[PDB]
Amino acid sequence: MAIAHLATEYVFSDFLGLRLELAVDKMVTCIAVGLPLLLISLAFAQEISIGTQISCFSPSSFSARQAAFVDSYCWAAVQQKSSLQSESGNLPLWLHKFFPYILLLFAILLYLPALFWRFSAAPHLCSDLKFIMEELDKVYNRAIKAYPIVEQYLKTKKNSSHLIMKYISCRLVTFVVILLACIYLSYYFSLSSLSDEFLCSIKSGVLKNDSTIPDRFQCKLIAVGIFQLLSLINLIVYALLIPVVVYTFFIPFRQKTDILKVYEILPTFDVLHFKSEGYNDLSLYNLFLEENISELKSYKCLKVLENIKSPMLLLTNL
Amino acid sequence: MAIAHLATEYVFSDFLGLRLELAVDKMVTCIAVGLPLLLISLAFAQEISIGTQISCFSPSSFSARQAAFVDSYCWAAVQQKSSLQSESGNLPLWLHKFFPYILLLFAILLYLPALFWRFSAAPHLCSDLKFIMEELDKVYNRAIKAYPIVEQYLKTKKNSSHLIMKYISCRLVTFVVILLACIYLSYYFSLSSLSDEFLCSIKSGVLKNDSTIPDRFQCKLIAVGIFQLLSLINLIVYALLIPVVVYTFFIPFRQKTDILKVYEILPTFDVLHFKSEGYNDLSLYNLFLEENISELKSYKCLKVLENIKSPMLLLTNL
Amino acid sequence: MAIAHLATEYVFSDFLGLRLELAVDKMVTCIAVGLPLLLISLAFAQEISIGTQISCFSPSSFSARQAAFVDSYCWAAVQQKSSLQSESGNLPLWLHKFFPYILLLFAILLYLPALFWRFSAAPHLCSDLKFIMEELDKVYNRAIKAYPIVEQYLKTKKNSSHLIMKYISCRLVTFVVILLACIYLSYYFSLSSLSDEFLCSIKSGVLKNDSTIPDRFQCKLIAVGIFQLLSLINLIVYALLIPVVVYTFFIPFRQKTDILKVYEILPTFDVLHFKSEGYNDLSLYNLFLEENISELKSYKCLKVLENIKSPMLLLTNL
Amino acid sequence: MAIAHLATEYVFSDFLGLRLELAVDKMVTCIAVGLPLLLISLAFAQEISIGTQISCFSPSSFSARQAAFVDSYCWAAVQQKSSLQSESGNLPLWLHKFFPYILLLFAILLYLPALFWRFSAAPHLCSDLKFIMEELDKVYNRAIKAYPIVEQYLKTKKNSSHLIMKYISCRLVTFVVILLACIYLSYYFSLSSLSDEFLCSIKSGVLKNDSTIPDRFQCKLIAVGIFQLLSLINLIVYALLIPVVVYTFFIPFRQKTDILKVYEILPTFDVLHFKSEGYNDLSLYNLFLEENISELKSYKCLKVLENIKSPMLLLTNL
Amino acid sequence: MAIAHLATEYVFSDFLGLRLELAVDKMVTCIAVGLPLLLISLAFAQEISIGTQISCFSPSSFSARQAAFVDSYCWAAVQQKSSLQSESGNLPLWLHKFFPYILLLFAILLYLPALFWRFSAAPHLCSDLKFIMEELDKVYNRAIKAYPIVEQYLKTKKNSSHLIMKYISCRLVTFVVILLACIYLSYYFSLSSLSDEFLCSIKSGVLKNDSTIPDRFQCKLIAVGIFQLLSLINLIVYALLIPVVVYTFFIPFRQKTDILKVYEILPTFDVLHFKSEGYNDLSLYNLFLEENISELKSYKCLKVLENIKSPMLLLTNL
Amino acid sequence: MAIAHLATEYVFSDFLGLRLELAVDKMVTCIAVGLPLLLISLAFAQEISIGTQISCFSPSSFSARQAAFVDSYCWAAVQQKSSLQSESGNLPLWLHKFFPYILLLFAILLYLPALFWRFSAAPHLCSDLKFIMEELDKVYNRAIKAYPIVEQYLKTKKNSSHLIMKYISCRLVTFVVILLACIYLSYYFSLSSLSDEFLCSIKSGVLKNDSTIPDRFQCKLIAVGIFQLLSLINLIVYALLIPVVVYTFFIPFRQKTDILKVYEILPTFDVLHFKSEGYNDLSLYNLFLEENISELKSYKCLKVLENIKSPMLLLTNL
Repeated sequence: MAIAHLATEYVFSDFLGLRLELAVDKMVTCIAVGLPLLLISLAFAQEISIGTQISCFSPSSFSARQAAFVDSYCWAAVQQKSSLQSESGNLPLWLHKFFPYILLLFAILLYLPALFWRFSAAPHLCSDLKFIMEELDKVYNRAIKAYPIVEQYLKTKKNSSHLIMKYISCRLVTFVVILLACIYLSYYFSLSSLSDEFLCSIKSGVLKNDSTIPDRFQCKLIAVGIFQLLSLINLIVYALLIPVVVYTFFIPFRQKTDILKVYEILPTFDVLHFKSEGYNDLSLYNLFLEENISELKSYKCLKVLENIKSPMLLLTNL
Repeated sequence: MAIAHLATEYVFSDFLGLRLELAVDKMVTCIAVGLPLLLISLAFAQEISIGTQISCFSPSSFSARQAAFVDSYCWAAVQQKSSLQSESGNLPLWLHKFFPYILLLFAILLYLPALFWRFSAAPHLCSDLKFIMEELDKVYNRAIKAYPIVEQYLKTKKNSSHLIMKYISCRLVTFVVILLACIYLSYYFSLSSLSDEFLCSIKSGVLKNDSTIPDRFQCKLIAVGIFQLLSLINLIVYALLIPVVVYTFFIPFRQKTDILKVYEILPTFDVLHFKSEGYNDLSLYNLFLEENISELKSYKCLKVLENIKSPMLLLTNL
Repeated sequence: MAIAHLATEYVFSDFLGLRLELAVDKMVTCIAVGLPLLLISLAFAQEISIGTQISCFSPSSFSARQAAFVDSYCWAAVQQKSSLQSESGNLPLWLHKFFPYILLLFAILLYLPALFWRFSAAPHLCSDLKFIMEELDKVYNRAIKAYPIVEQYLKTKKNSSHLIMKYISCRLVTFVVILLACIYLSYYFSLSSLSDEFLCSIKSGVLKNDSTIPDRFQCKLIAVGIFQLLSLINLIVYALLIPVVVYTFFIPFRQKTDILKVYEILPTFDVLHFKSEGYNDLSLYNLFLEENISELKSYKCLKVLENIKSPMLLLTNL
Repeated sequence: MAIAHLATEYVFSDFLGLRLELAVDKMVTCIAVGLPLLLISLAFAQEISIGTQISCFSPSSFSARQAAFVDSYCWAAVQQKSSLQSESGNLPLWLHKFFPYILLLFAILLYLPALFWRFSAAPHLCSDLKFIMEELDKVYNRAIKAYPIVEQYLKTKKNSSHLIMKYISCRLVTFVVILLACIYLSYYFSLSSLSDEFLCSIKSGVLKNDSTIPDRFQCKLIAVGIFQLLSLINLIVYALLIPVVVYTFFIPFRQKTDILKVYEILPTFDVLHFKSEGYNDLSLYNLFLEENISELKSYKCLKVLENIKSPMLLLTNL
Repeated sequence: MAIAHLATEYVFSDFLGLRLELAVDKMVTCIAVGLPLLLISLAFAQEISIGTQISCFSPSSFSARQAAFVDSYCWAAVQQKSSLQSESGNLPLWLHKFFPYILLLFAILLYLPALFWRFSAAPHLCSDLKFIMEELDKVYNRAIKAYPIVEQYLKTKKNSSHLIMKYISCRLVTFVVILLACIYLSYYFSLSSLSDEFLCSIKSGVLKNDSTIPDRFQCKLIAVGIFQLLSLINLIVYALLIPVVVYTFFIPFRQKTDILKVYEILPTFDVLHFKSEGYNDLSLYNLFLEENISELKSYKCLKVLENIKSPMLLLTNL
Repeated sequence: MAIAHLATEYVFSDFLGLRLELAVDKMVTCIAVGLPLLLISLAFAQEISIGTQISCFSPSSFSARQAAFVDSYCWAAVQQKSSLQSESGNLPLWLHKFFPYILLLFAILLYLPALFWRFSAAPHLCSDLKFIMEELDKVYNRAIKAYPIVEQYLKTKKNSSHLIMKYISCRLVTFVVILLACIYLSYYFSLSSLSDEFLCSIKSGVLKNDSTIPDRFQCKLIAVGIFQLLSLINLIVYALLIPVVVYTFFIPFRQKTDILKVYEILPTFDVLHFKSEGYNDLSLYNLFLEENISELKSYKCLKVLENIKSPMLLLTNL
């Protein structure tokens, strides 16, 4: 059932009016959090899962309940380091049982920069964006009429580094969580499929005395096959996310258009050579402004006017 | 249960006021994404699925749990390349277990151009469309009263190629995902039905020592019959999608009406011979404008007036 | 559970302010799509389904799992043309397993003309209807005050055939999907009930060697009884739909009232003898207008005034 | 679970601002459709259903799966006229398996007059009601100020018979569906309880050869006991509905108050002796108006004024 | 699960702006309908129900399916008067299986006066209440300024008996449904617990020939214990409802305050000695008015003014 | 699943603009009703419940169905006073099976004072509160401008005792329901854990004759362990509720601030020494007013002004 419902919520909706997240970063966030949550739900859903994550071959002499005991005992035994006879150590077997939680942990860890960003930065930036947009409308309205406060404020943001460091840390945490997940997933996929099989014994002391119980059961972790397939898919996507997040650091290269220069044409505007090669809060505003200025009617008119110029009658014809 | 609910959400709703997607392209997208999601849910739903995707004939000497072990072991074994004795190699058997995920992967891959289009193009175009529509209302209002800014802007769009390349790439990605899916589905349907049957052994070393376990179990993947039927249906539809997407490229042929010529009749309008045989952003606007201009009251009046003409009193009679 | 919920959504709601579909055609569409969706859900719902669609008599010597293997193997075998010993060929047995999907396919196929109509025609017609209604209110307001634009536009629609052909094709596709479904359902109901029983063997080569497995199992497709009952019900309804859709073609006979003649009484209106015996877009508008004009206050007053006449003081008394 | 949810939706809500259905007829409709839907859901709900609708005594020598085969085979056999040894013919056994669908069929058949009435009459009448109400407010406003259009229109409705025949047919269809359901339910309740027991054999030819299978199984349709109880309840209610629907025909006797006479007191009103002993559209309006006039402030004042009279200062004191 | 959800909908919500039901009568209705619905859902919910309503001790020689046949056969047998060997007649055994429906029947029967009251009285009274309230605001506004229409209207209501008889019958039906339910519940609780045990035989003729089947099974209706507890709880509550409904008849004693006398203080009001010891529609209005007048700002001011008096400056100070 | 959903509805929401309940009393109510509902749902939820509330050790010679009969028979037997051999009498065993209903009964009993308070007091008080608040705004507005009606009204409330007795009874009922629940819970927790084990026999007369059935089964009520833990938790909380409700009676001590004295500073206000050591309706208003006056802008200004004073220019500076 779930799969199509999962597509509606997780894929066709922003399940996570200003643009307080950059569309690429928001998509990166939405993809990065969304992919493991979807894959987790897809692994267990009955469209794939035959049943229990684990099963063991009991002796045929066992009652069905005795076999059920072996399965359930060994499920606990998988983590219990004493219990097992793994050919590759206990830790890979833990990782299989842990694996659905481990995907979720990485998903939540990636959500933490998003939740941190929402509280730490979004309303603070929202206050600035609203102020800046309204000053540009005054500049536009005063242009239609035919002091340098907002640019001197943003000049101070070119000196400032406080808010950009909030973004820098937010990006860095996101990158590291992905990178460690990629190495973990790489190891988890590198773990030989044979690890899905392991030997178990219920022969704790009371059962240990019983000669009728076999010295080992042999058992297979059916999900592990599915998990390895899922892990490779997630590794591919996250491996693509790594260079994208690296690109996010290239902020002055990301400042593709100096929209300020479109206003600079106005006599109500100033010589804002604001290519912030200084990695400062202005640079972060400039990227956010590049998206958020697109909201502005004044910007649209001026960009159109700039593009054609590339005026008083035309401005009045507006 | 689900089937009628599935029809409401997936078929009778846009589960994915300006028209920021072309109706055909949106329908193509909605069909292309919707069909596999529906077919996936239909395969597993209890109205079709007898039960587990897999079952094996144990010996009758096996306890029910021993048989359950064989089924679950072999489900993992299907991917485990060492385990099996397939008559056609391991890979077709992987594809059966993978198949419900593989449909979903193609569905999500087709959603990526849609999600890319929403972020990369829709608000950017929306800004242009709103500007252009409002300029046409000025042209209309100034006609009622009885400079060439928007046409000179759109003239620059006839020089521009940036936004059209966003559409070109969006279309191309969609086409390639379909095409590879069609070849995959063709192979998957071409795979002989006998592949649904495969031989399995639980005889890893501990069980390998046990002489009482048979050297093979024989097993059948019951979903594979349903999947082959579903695959053919999806292949037929997507094979119909391939020429439609090809037609989407024929943009100047898709520019069926020069709505600009309806405004060209006005003295407040200009000689816009704007058959963009140059594949440029203007051409993309022209298609989107052809749909979006239908919103305009002014367009409706002028088209009516043009159709009758095919005026000052009439314009005042409006 | 579902049945009463199904009644609320599918029967007591439009699960599919202008009237952009004709009430009869919309009801025809809603009935035609709704009936199979309801019947599908009713077949499987536990209020009717005993359990699995299929069961086989194993030997009593079989373990319960061995019997479960026979059922599940034979479910796949039903489509597998090699497997069976059907008394009436493989194809009828496919149709039983396919049958719930086949009803849904016809339902979706009938939805395609509806979805096509929504995109291809509804907003285009909506633009015309709004224009025409507003012109009639001007005619009414100008009557209260005491040029032929809309009638000359609609005169051109009497020349035009583009939009009517969209309706013609929409109706024709709907008719053909029903007709083929009726012939399919007729065959499916004509298929002798004995087809519900079929012989199966699990004796692929590994099992073929085993002498203990019987040469055949005998099996019954329990849903097939329910499906035949459902098929007859659906056939009856759709057989009633066939003449209704035929009647939809009789468009000039469907033009029961020349509402234009009610306006023709006005000196602000013209000699619209618009019985469109020419099957042209005007005729399609006339039917849609016949429903949609009922919205108009002016129409209501004029129809009342016409009916009484069957005036200046009365018009002022309004 | 469902029962209390069922009460909220089906009993405490109108699950089906003008009063476009008569309250009695709407209640009759809501009761008539609601009762079978509720009873169907109550029959199957686990608060009553032990399990499967059917069970058979296998031999104790049968495996549990062999017994499950007998149950499922015989469920299909119940409709299969060849299969059985019924003491009262095949048809009563069909009726038991069919019975939950048959209740639903009658429910939907009764919904058809409601759905027909909604489309065929409700908006047409709504247009008339709004017109008539607004004319009465003019009569009231013109009374406060201190031509016979609406009464001459309604006089023509006294000549007309078109809309009343829509109601007549709507009532007649509803009556006949109930009546046939009552006779069916009477027969179904009259069917002796022993019919719940029937003999079955799986001895189609392959099984027919097997001597170990018994010549008959004996089987009981557990729901049939519940269904007979439910059928009697539904029969009682519908038997009460029959005289109510008959009363609905007595339209001039249903015209309990000539509300027009309350307006007739006004000098802005006329001698409307409109006891429509002629069964004409006016009569149908009069009943609908009797409910719908209750909306009117003017009516309330005039009825109050009439009741006290049973005035200019008082009218001004309003 | 359900229990806390049941509390939210049934207990913490009005699951059934004027006060068109008296708060006590509405609470009586809500309690009376709500209690059985809650108790029904509580009986079956898995927090109480072990499983099936019925079970029988088969012979240990029976297969599990043979035992399942005995349970299911005997469930039908409970109503089948021929089948059983009850120590107290068949009818008590019917009542156990019927009992969950019987509670619901009483619940719906009590809802009928509520649904009848909603349609038969609530909008009719609503029209009167709105009129009366607005006349009192005129009296208040005309007091601030410093004919007897509404009191002469209500004087006629003191002559009238039509609407009070609607209430009288509504109350009487509610009382009788409760009373018969109480006697039924009293009998059902009085029925000795041993009735939960009953003897059954599957020995209809085919099974009757089989000597291996026992002459009786012994069976216990596990719900009957729960039902007897529930029945006593419901009996206690409804026994408390009986005197409350009796009190509802004491309408002139229920007319605790002559709110009219608070207005009688005004010179814009009259000598309304309206203790309606005549059981007439005025009396019913007086109770409804007593609640509904509490809405009025004017009433609040006058009651405050009366209470202090117990004025022109004060009225102006308002 | 439920637990986190339960937290959202029951813990993070008011599942039960004036403040018509005191925040402490509302929290007391919400806690008191909420705790048992949550604990009930937590007991049965599969995160805790192994399965059925009851199980018995059958002989190993019993078929699984025979064992299922023993469990289900004994579940009924627990209440049936004849059946058992309890070491501590029948009544403790009833209490275990009854216990989930008994918690709910206490929860609903505590809801009754809340539902009584909502109907009996909340709208009556709401009328008073709105009046009093608006009079204080007149006093404030008349202060800004620079008769004793509301204080003389509230003086009469100091004479009155009618509404306070509604609160007194509401509090008293709540206290008694808690107290009896605490004694019941104390007994239920005091009941020795061994009571969870009890002996049962199915040897009613038909089974009594059978020598193969054991003279006793031994059985354990698995929920009883969970219930005892839950009972102690609920007892602790309710034991804390007892002194809180006692404190609610200390109304003049609860009148922590004479907000009236803040207005008394005004020349538009009077010497309201309204420490209602007379337990009268004024006292109840004073507590409700203490919360509800916090709404008032005027109060906030005056309290601020009082706190600073602890003025005409300042009042104008407002």
